[PDB]
Amino acid sequence: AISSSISDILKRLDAVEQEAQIDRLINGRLTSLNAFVAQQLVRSETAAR
Amino acid sequence: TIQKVTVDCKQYVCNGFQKCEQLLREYGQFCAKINQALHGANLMQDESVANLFSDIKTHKSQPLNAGLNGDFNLTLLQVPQVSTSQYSHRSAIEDLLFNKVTIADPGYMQGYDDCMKQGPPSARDLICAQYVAGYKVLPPLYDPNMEGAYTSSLLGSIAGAGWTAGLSSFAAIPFAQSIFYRMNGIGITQQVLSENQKLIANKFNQALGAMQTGFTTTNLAFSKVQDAVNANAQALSKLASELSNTFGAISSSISDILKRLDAVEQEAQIDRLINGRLTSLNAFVAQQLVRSETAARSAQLASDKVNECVKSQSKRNGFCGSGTHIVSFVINAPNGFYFFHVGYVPT
Amino acid sequence: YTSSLLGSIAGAGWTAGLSSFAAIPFAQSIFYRMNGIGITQQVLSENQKLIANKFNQALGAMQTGFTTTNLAFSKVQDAVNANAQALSKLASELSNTFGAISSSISDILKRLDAVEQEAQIDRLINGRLTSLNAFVAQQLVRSETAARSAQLASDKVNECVKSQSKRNGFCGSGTHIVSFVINAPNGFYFFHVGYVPTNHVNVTAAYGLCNTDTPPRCIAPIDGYFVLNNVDQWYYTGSSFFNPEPITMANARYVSQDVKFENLTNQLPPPLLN
Amino acid sequence: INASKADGIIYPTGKSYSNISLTLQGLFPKHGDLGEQYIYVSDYATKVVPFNNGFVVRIGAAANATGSVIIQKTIKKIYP
Amino acid sequence: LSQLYCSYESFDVGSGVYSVSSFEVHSRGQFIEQPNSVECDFTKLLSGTPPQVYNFNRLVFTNCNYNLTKLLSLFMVNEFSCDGISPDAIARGCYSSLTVDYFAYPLSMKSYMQPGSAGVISQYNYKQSFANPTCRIFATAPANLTITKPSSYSFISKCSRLTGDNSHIETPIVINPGEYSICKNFAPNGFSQDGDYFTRQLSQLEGGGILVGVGSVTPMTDTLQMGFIISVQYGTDTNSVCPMMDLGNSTTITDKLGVCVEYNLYGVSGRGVFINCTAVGVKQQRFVYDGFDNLIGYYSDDGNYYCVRPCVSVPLSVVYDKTTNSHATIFGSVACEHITTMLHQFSRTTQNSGPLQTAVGCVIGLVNSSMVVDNCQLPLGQSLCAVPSTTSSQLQLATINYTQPQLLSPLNSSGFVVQVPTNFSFGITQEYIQT
Ligand SMILES: *[C@@H]1O[C@H](CO)[C@@H](O[C@@H]2O[C@H](CO)[C@@H](O)[C@H](O)[C@H]2NC(C)=O)[C@H](O)[C@H]1NC(C)=O
Ligand SMILES: *[C@@H]1O[C@H](CO)[C@@H](O[C@@H]2O[C@H](CO)[C@@H](O)[C@H](O)[C@H]2NC(C)=O)[C@H](O)[C@H]1NC(C)=O
Ligand SMILES: *[C@@H]1O[C@H](CO)[C@@H](O)[C@H](O)[C@H]1NC(C)=O
Ligand SMILES: *[C@@H]1O[C@H](CO)[C@@H](O)[C@H](O)[C@H]1NC(C)=O
Ligand SMILES: *[C@@H]1O[C@H](CO)[C@@H](O)[C@H](O)[C@H]1NC(C)=O
Ligand SMILES: *[C@@H]1O[C@H](CO)[C@@H](O)[C@H](O)[C@H]1NC(C)=O
Ligand SMILES: *[C@@H]1O[C@H](CO)[C@@H](O)[C@H](O)[C@H]1NC(C)=O
Ligand SMILES: *[C@@H]1O[C@H](CO)[C@@H](O)[C@H](O)[C@H]1NC(C)=O
Ligand SMILES: *[C@@H]1O[C@H](CO)[C@@H](O)[C@H](O)[C@H]1NC(C)=O
Repeated sequence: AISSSISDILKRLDAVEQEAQIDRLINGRLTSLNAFVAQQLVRSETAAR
Repeated sequence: TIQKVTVDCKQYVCNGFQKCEQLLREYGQFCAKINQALHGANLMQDESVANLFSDIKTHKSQPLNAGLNGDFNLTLLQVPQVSTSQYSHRSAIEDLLFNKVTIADPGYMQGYDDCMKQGPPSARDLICAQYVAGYKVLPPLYDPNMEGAYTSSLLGSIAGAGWTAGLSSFAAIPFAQSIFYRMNGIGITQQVLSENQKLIANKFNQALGAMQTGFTTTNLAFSKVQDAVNANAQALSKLASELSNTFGAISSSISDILKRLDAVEQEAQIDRLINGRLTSLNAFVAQQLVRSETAARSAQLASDKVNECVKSQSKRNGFCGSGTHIVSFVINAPNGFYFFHVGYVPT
Repeated sequence: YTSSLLGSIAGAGWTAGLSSFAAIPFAQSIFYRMNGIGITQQVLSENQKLIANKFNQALGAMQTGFTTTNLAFSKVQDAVNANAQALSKLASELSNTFGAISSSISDILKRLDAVEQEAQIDRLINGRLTSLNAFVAQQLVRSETAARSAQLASDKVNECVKSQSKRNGFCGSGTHIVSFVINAPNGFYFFHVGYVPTNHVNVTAAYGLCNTDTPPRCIAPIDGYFVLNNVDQWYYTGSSFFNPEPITMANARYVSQDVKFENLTNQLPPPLLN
Repeated sequence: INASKADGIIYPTGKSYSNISLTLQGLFPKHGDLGEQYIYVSDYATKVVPFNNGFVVRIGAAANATGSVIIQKTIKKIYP
Repeated sequence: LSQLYCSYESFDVGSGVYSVSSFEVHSRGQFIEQPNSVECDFTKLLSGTPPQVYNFNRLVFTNCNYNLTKLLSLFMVNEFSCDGISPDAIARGCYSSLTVDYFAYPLSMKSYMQPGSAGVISQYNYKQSFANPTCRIFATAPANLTITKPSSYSFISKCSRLTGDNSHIETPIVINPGEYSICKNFAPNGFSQDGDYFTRQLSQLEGGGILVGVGSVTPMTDTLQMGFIISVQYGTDTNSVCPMMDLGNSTTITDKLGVCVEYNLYGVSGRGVFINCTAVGVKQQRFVYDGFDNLIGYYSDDGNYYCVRPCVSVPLSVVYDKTTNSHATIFGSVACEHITTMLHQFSRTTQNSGPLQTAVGCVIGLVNSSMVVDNCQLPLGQSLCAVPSTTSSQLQLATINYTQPQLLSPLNSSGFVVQVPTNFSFGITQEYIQT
């Protein structure tokens, strides 16, 4: 996206372009959160053993 | 074990539509790789199960009475009489354990027809959803009868006397005498055993009579059984629910995209769904591999536990329960083994 | 490192193990490991050459297990294939277009203009970073698993190769005698030698024997059974091989009175005479 | 307003659901809101209220009861 | 076997039991229920003088059919810009509602009504909303029609509130997308002169409202030009706005229960299986959805409620034996009757190794022999296996056998009986541990 700040995207763009650029950040953050959860689960199983 | 699941990758990603299918090929041998990884995981699971049941196999046994051996009541640990709740090899306590756990029936024989005939019942069913989404639950290597036979042959194992090696001879020593020897070796003299024979047997029967009461989520092990069941269900839920993620497209339905848009816009919107579904399938495969590795290591641990606590008496503390170990029993549980460690608890 | 283990010297049997170093030859160590599983010295002396021949017969056929029909060899090849699979997944992912016109940055710079070029290169960049993250995560998991397995391999060397194991199933099936470890691709390969009995015989055994005296003295067998044979004479046999021998204090220990013990008045064994 | 009774909820248009729960956004009243009460009189036509998102009316809560006008009988609903 | 060589993609595949990709599903069925809908009313648009841009006329169409081609061929399109839909999909689709904003607009200004524009049209006259699938059209009306021309083109150039004690503070008032300007009431039918700074600027109840009408007497072109803002909605109603069509007779579902059929029921389009069930949900709403907005029910005109099961694919597996080049097919969790009726299977299954019912589902290519095995290499689940035939290369359906343990009888005498070995051998267990 043009930036990683939603405030900048809301500054510089219009409705459709804003929506696409916010969707980029949304999807990226969801994928990274999924990765974080998976690695936490692995680490916690290891720590229990 | 874990539930064995395979995915029809092409049907899962493209849901039948042809434009998606031709667009799917710009990503390498993705569906083939998904299929091969799942196949390898299931193959390793089957080999693990075969090795486990070959390791816990008994080669010599002795007859046991039906209700009382000496003064010990082993009714709950034995396959019942003509009652025979459609397994004929599952014991009474195993029946109770399997009746206290809620498991969705996968319908390994006619589940497709059941899912088409039923209709309404079990809204958001995961077993029925496997035919819409395009994943398949595979049946276990052995049916419950043969696993029940394996774990029921263990109650009458012989293994040789307690003061000897343990896999060279076979001493046909009755159950009561074996228990009394196991108590003699923890520091209880023969005079005490002779004096307190019936008291000891009554306390043992008191202990066995109350192991039904531990089939609650307040108990740790039963809650772990249900946790494993829930993890099995959770994998299928996360697989089936990801098909409604739009990944930033107008819809998550390829029919709607083909309905509302033109060629280039259609192609871009379909690429969105394709990429998202491939990433989610890769994640599913990775977690299934991790879970299967863990389950194989835990199967090795279960074999070790059988050989140390069930077939023999343990001198380690805390390995076969809390206290001074006497004798352990193992039954079949959903996705693994369930143990009953009998220990000497002084007061 | 692994070849130095064959001639390794530790404390003798019947001792602690890491305090002293006993220069006991290999054959004597084998016969002690056999004596401690329930085979008396008389049987070992009689069956010396037979035992050596059977050991040389078992040790001469371990090469025939180097096939994928064998579990352990198949697991070696599985580890090799996993190593190759990581590299193949890493290298094949560079042809993923990730929804761009091509997988080649040269083609994208060839066919498009500035903004479209930047969008397509962004596609390729994002895809490659996600795949690299996945590769790193799976390498971390595999390496942690391999470190735990290396700890297990060290445990197995210490229990099965440098010593005889009394646990059942830790060093293979049967009664453990001796184990050897060699190097394998990405790990260790063990050869566990176990005692596998055949042709058992039914005999009548006694829990113990007792004389008829003021408070009676009673005996129980040591690592064996009090067996009859094949006004009745009792003999001692090892638990791992049938050979009736006279009952002495070398194979009997004094125990307390029991009601399932035999009551002997004739041909009393030497431990039960006053 | 009691959300546990689904007080003043506008049903989804063009579709229906059976035997399931789900979250859903839209225009709803606030739980525990008391609102303004009007009795059918005086002074109502002089007061101008903003409409911002609309409003929901509860009609005939006191019907089949005993009461009287505020400016003795059985109460009835009077359709604002 | 080709589905295997192509689902794992090589000539050389080892022995095993593999899942493979199924075959396509047929869409031949059509269950269509359409009301006898009235025609949509394109008469206020097709007659009279179109308004200006700030006084646009809004048309909402529901529960009717449109002859769009008859309307498309009247006008002369110059520019369109669609977002979330296309004109062809608009011309071929069914919707809950159709919303039209139409007005008179000059072609020279069609960039001032573009997303992100900075002029006075998006500030004070008309801002397009993008909450729904929408599309812009600029078109020219031919003179011979019933549509007449305004005196000129006009717009709002300044809408502002003067606040403060001396009214010395000038603050603009701007419109939200899809709404009208407060300054519309100064000159509803258009400004009469360029620069019509109104003389009194009606004093409102929170300050003084100011309008300027530099929206000129901008000369009317030789041909009238108009702007159209189209928007469509899905799933918001029980009825639909559908194109004029003649679809023959497919109105019955009485004797097509259980087959995968396509459907067009009051606009909603899809495919699935219809099964007569007990009426749930609200009959007035005519559709029952799930939490993900998927149709799983339908109240028919005949009076019956049908569950809408998506038509599914039968799972299929291939047992492969590489040494003897023999193979068999498992239809997992499917009874052989449903297989004998159904299709969506490959060419060689136009078809004594026929449909055999197992505990894992119907199989083709296995001969039932009631044999047993102990170690087998092609397990099928539920203690079933597939054994390569040594002689007929057909795979056989065997079972894994549980060998019983030998019993040693305890004695009735004083002691006990023990089995002591008389020979022995030296076994060797091999173990690999990765480090
Ligand atoms: C809001 O509605 C709920 C449901 O009618 C009320 O809760 C019930 O109250 C009755 C009487 O006290 C109980 O018998 C029920 O068991 C309650 N149901 C539940 C599920 O809580 C609640 O009283 C109302 N709340 C207010 C603030 O009046
Ligand atoms: C939709 O509109 C078109 C155009 O008005 C109609 O097409 C006409 O159909 C009649 C049938 O009697 C022909 O005689 C005309 O020549 C056609 N005109 C053109 C330009 O093709 C069509 O009939 C309308 N459809 C409906 C059912 O309303
Ligand atoms: C043995 O236990 C069962 C239930 O576990 C009981 O029904 C039976 O009466 C018991 N037997 C005796 C002899 O008490
Ligand atoms: C046991 O019996 C056999 C067979 O007669 C005999 O050869 C052997 O000497 C006996 N064992 C003794 C006497 O210890
Ligand atoms: C041995 O003698 C005692 C009596 O002192 C008796 O209790 C016991 O049963 C006898 N044992 C056997 C097995 O003969
Ligand atoms: C409604 O759903 C519940 C589970 O949430 C289920 O137990 C119940 O049987 C369902 N009722 C009907 C009529 O299907
Ligand atoms: C009605 O609206 C017009 C403009 O649309 C406005 O000029 C007029 O003042 C309004 N009516 C009254 C009574 O104010
Ligand atoms: C296979 O053949 C045996 C022969 O008696 C028959 O009993 C059985 O029903 C057949 N089918 C299966 C699935 O075993
Ligand atoms: C030795 O063992 C073999 C088989 O392992 C058997 O055939 C033979 O009879 C045994 N010899 C004796 C003396 O028992």
